[PDB]
Amino acid sequence: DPAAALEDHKTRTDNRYEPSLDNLAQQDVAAPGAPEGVTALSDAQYNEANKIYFERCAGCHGVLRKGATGKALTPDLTRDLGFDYLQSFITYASPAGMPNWGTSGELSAEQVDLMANYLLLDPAAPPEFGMKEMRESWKVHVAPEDRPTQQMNDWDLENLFSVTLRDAGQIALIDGSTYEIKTVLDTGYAVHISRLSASGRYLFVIGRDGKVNMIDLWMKEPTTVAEIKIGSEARSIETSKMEGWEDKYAIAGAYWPPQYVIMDGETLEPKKIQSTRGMTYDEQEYHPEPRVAAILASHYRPEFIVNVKETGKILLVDYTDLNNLKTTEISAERFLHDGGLDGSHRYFITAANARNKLVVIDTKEGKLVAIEDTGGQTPHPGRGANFVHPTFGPVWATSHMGDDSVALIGTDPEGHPDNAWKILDSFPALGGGSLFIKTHPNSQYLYVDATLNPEAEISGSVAVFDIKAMTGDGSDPEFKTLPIAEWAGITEGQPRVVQGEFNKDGTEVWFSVWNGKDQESALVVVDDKTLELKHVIKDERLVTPTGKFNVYNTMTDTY
Amino acid sequence: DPAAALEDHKTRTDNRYEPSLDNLAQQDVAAPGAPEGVTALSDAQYNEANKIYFERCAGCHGVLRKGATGKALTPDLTRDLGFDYLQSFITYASPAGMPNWGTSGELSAEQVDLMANYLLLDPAAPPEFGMKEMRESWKVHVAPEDRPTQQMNDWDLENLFSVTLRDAGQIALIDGSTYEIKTVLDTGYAVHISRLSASGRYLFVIGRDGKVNMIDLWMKEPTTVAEIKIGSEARSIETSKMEGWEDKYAIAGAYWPPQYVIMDGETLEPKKIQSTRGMTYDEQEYHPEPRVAAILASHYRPEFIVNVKETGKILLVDYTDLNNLKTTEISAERFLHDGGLDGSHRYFITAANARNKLVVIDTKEGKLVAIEDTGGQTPHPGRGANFVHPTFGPVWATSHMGDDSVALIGTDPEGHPDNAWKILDSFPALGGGSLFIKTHPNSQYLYVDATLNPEAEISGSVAVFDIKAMTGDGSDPEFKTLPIAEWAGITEGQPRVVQGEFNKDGTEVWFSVWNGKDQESALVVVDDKTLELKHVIKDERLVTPTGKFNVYNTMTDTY
Ligand code: DHE
Ligand code: DHE
Ligand code: HEC
Ligand code: HEC
Repeated sequence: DPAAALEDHKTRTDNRYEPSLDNLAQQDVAAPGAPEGVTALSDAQYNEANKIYFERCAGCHGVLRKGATGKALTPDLTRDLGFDYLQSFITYASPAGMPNWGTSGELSAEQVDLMANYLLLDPAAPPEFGMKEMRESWKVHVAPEDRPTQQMNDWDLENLFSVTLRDAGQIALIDGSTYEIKTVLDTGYAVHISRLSASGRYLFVIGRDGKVNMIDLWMKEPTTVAEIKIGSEARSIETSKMEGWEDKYAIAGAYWPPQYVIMDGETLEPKKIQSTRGMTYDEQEYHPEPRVAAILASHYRPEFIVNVKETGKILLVDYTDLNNLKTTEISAERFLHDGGLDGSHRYFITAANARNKLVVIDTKEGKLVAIEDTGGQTPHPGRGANFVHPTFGPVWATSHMGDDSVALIGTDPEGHPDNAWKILDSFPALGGGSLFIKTHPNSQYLYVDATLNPEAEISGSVAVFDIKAMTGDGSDPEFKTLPIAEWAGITEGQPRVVQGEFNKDGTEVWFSVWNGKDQESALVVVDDKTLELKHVIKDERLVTPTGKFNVYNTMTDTY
Repeated sequence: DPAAALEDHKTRTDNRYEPSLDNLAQQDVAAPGAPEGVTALSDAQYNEANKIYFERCAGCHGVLRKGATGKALTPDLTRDLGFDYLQSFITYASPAGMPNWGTSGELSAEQVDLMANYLLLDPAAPPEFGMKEMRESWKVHVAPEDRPTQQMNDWDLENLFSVTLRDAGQIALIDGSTYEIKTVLDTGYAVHISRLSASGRYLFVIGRDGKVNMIDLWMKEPTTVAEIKIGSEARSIETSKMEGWEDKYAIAGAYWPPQYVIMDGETLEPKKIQSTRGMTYDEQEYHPEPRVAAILASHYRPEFIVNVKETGKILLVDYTDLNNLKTTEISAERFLHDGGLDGSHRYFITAANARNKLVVIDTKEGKLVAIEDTGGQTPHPGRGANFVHPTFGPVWATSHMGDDSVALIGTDPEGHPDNAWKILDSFPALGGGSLFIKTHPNSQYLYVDATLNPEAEISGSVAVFDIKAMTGDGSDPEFKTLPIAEWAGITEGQPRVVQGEFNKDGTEVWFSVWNGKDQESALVVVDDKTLELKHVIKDERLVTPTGKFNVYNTMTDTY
C-alpha cells in the first residue's frame, strides 16, 4: 500500500547522498504524447515534473527510470500500479538531499499529481555528449609552449590546499602554513573535487556540470590554462600516477551520459570516450545508466581504476595505447561508490555502499581479491584511512553514513595473512551520518566526522581515536570529541563539519565548517599533536567551503 | 527533394546485404502516444508499420532509427522533414533485400502512409534479453556424462558438410564422398552458419532468431544435445580455437540486443554477456545499436575476435577469466562485417565494407597493423581466400559486391615486407554482385561467384583463376567460366549460385544453386583437378540450400 512510503521515502542519515542531477534538470524537454488510458501533461507541466524528477528522484531511480538504489519506474510498471497508488505514495514526498543546497523532499498537492502523471508517461533519453560537443567546448587558454618552464611564483605549492567554494563555483588556493588565501579562482560551476597531476604542477577540478578546468600552479598568477566539458553531470576526475606517466593523462567520469573520458594531461584534448552502458555483474541484465563514481589511478600499472556504480564493475583501463584499448572489467559488487588504495598503494578498497560491502582489487594482478560486509550500514570512506593498528598490523578504515560504526579491514596479505581482507573490528564514533575518516602517517589519531547527523552538536563535531591506544581486544576504543563548529564561532544556522584533510607534514588537519550560501562558514585547523585549535579561517570570499585537498597528499595518495 | 529516393533507395548489387530483422518483427508492439502536432496510429496500424520497418528498413536505419548505413530517422529529424516529404520519398520504394526470400522494397499506398506516420512517432526500444531470459530458454537434451565417449556412427565426420536449408530452418548433413544426405535436422528458424568445435565433435548452428543448437556428431544419430536463445536477432557463432582450450567455449553474436555471449562449450550454459553499445571509433559518438557481425577465434591467444559493425571496433576477448574480463577494444573502421585469418592464422583481415577498406589485426600482439582501401566497391570476402601467389608471396583475396574486382593483399610482413598489407593486384572476375571467393591449400584454383549480379548468365556461373598461371606483370589474369546453374539442370526463376566450399582433401568444391522455397534447388560438386562437373545433389528436401561448411575446413580455419 502507499503507506509503505513511510519506510522507503523518508529521510535517513544514509539516503541523502544520491545524485541530484540539477544541471541536467536545466535542459528543457519535449512533452511526450500519451497512449490510450494515459493522460498527457502539457509542455509546462511535463518540464516542471521533469525538473523535479531530475533534481530529486533520478539519483535513486534513474533519468531513464530503470532503477538504481530505488526500483525501476518505467511506464509498464507504473501504469500497472495506477495513478491513485502513485498519487497516494508520492504525497509523502521523498528523501531529502544534502544539507545546505539539497531538496527538502516536500511536494505540494499540485506537484504530487504532476509526478504521478509524469511517471505514467514514456520518457526520452537526455542528449548524448560526444567528441564533437567536447571539442566544441575545448579551450586551451595558455598553450604548453607559452607556460613557464619552472615555478614563477614564490608559493609553497606542495603545502597548498585547494578548497571548493561550492555554490559560488570557485576554489580557493590557501597557504597550508600561513593560512593566507593566495587566490580565489572562478570555474563558473560548483566544483566537486580537486586532483593534482603526479608532479604536482597541474591542478584539475571537475564541476558537477561536467566542466573540467586545469590550472598551472607554476604561473606567476595561477589560472585556468585549459578547459573542456565532458558531459552534463559529472563528479570525478583523476590523473595518471604510474611512474613514467607523470602528467601524461587525466580522466573524468560522468553520471550523464554514462561514460568516462581520457584527456591529454597537458592540454585536456579529449582522446578517448568510453561508454559505461552495460550488464550488471550478478544478474547479468542490461543497465542503461551505469554511472561512473570514484576514479583512482594505479601505482603498479599504467592504468586508471574506474568504479561503475549500477553494474558493479571496476574497470582497470590501460592508458599506454588508446587505439588498441586494453581494459579489465572486474565483476565486483553493485553500488560501488568511493574508496582508496591501501598503504602500499597496491590494493584498491572500495565501498559498494548500498550493499554494505568493501570490495578489494589487487591492482598488480588486476583481479578481485575479496568482498566483505562491514557489519555497518552504508559505508562511505572517501579515500579511507590507512594506519598501522598496534595489534592487527596495516589496516584501512571506513566510517558509515547509516550508523556510527567505524570498520577496520586488514591490508597485509604478506605480513599478516590471517588478518588480510577480513573485518577486524567495528566500533562506534559520534553517530550516524559520517562521510569522512582521516589519518596521516605522522599522526597517532583517527578522525571521524558526522556531517549528516540530525543532531546539530554531533554534526558540528569530530571524533578522534588514539591509534596508539588501540588494542583490538573487542572493547570500544574511547574517542575525544572536538567541538569543531563551536571553535569556528558561528552564530547562525547549524553548520556541518565535513572532511578532514592534512597538510603536507601531517602535523595539522583541516575541517570545513559548512553553512549555506547566505550564512557564515569557516575552515578550522587543528594541531594534530595536541588536538587543540590551531587556527580559524574566515573570509568574505569563503562561501560554502566543502572539499579541501592538500597538493602533496593528493598527488601522492597519502591517506 | 523527395525525388532523391530514386538514387538513395535504388536497388544496387551492393546494398542488398543489410539486415532484415524479420524475427524481431514478429513481436507485437503497442502504439505510442502522439505529441501535439502529430497524428497517432492505432495499435493495429502501428504494429503493421513496425513489422514493415523491422523487415525492410531497420537494417539500414536501425530499429532505434539512429542510423547504420542509412542516416538517422529519429522523430526530431523526421518531424522537421514533415509528413509530405516522408510520404513522397517512401512512395519511390526502398532497396530490395536478398534474392529468393528478401523484400521487393515496394509498398502499397496504404503502407506508404503507415510508414510516413510511423517515422513521425517515438519508437520504443525492443526488449532486452539477459541472463534470466537465456537461462529460461536453456535446455540440455543430453548431459555430457550421458553422451558417447567415442564416435558411435561410421560417418567420415571430417569430410561431412553441414548445409543450410535456409527457409525451413533446417540443416542437411551430407557425406563428402558419397554425397548422400545423411540426415536433415530441424532447428526452427533459418540457420545462418554452422561452426565446429576445435575437436570436430560438436556442430554449432546459430538461427537468425538467436537460437543456438549444438549437435553431437559422435551419436549414432547426431542430434541437438543442447540449445539456448541468446537474443532476438543473431547471425554469428564461433568456438574456442586456442590450443588447450578445445571444446571449452562457444560465443554467439547478436544484432538485437547489441551483445555477444560466451557459453560453455559442452552444455551451452551462458557464462558472460557483453553489451556492444558504445562509441564510434572515429568521431567518437555514442551509437545505441552496434551490431555484432563476424566472430572468429584466435589461434595465438585464448581469445575470441568480435567485429562490432556500426562503431568500427574489433574486440579481442580473453576467455581465460570471465570474472576479471580482459579485452582489447581496437579502433578499426566503421561497417566491419566479415573476414578471415591469413594462412599463418595470425592476422585477422576484415572488410569494413561500406568504406571499401580491409582492416588487419595482429592477433598475437593484439593491435591493428593496417587499413587499406581495396580499390573496389564494397568488399565481401566471406572468410576470404589465402594462397601463396607465385610472385607476390602469401596473399589473401576478396571479391566485391559492388563491382567485378578481386583484390589481393600481401599477408607476410616478415617474409615479403614491402608487399605486406598492400593491395598487390586487382583484376576483374565475372561481374559485380560477388559474395564469396574460395581456394584450398591442395588446389591451384581460385573460385569467385557473382550471386547478386542482375544477369542470369553471370549469377548462375563462377569464375576460376589458375593461381599457378598468375604473374606479377600487372595484367589481368584470365579466368574460366563454369556454368554451375546450367550443370544443375534446373529451369526456375534464375537460381543463383553461391559460396564455394571444399571437401576435406581439397579435391572437390561445392556450390549452392539457390532457388526459392517453392522452386527447385541443387548443390553442384566440381572436380577441382579437371574443373568439370562431378555430381549434382538434388532432393525434394533440399530447399533453399545456401551456406555449406565442411567439418574439417571449418574446424581448422582452412581457407
Ligand atoms: C562520485 C562522487 C565522489 C567521488 C569522486 C572521486 O573520488 O573522483 C565524491 C566525492 C566527494 C568528496 C571527496 C573527498 C575526498 O577526500 O576524496 C567530497 C569532499 C565531496 C563532497 C560533497 N559531495 Fe560528493 N557527491 C556525489 C558524488 C561523489 N562525491 C553525489 O552524487 C552527491 C551525493 C550529490 C550530487 O549530486 O553532487 C554528492 C554530494 C556532495 C556534497 O554535498 C558535498 C558534501 C559537498 C560538495 O561540495 O558538494 N564529494
Ligand atoms: C553477420 C553475418 C555473417 C558472418 C557470420 C560469422 O562470421 O559468424 C554472415 C555470413 C554468411 C555466410 C558465411 C560464409 C562463410 O563461408 O563463412 C553465408 C554462407 C551467408 C549466407 C547468406 N547471408 Fe549472411 N547475412 C547477414 C549477416 C551475416 N552473414 C545479414 O544480415 C543478411 C544481409 C540479411 C539477414 O537478415 O540475414 C544476410 C543474408 C544472407 C543471405 O541471404 C545468404 C546469401 C543466404 C542465407 O542462408 O541467408 N552469410
Ligand atoms: C533514494 C534515496 C530515493 C529517492 C530520492 C526517491 N525514491 Fe522513490 N523509492 C525509493 C525506494 C527505496 C523505494 C522502494 C522500493 C525499492 O526500490 O526498494 C522507492 C519507491 C518509489 C515508488 C513506488 C514504486 C513501486 O511501488 O513499485 C515510487 C512511485 C517512487 N519511488 C517515486 C519517486 C519519486 C517521484 C521521487 C522523487 C520525488 C522518488 N521516488 C525519490 C528510493 C528513492
Ligand atoms: C539500405 C540499403 C536502405 C534501406 C533498406 C532503406 N533505406 Fe532509407 N535511406 C538509405 C540511404 C542511403 C538514404 C540516403 C541518406 C544517407 O543515409 O546517405 C536513405 C534515406 C531515407 C530517408 C530520407 C531521410 C532524409 O533525411 O532525407 C527516408 C525517409 C528513408 N530512407 C526511409 C526508409 C524507410 C522507411 C525504409 C524501409 C521501407 C528505408 N528507408 C530503407 C538507405 C536505406
